[PDB]
Amino acid sequence: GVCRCVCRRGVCRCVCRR
Amino acid sequence: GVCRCVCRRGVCRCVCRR
Amino acid sequence: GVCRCVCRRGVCRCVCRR
Repeated sequence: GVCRCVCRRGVCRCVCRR
Repeated sequence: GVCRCVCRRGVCRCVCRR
Repeated sequence: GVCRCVCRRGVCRCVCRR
């Protein structure tokens, strides 16, 4: 349920666990 | 138990395993 | 926030539009 997200320039990449 | 997501334009595509 | 997920044993792939 917690995500680590890195965003820039119209894109977000997220890794989510619990 | 992990979902990896990429979001653009409000559209997110996620792959979840383990 | 409208999502679909398609799963096989061991993997789910989701697409969320909002």
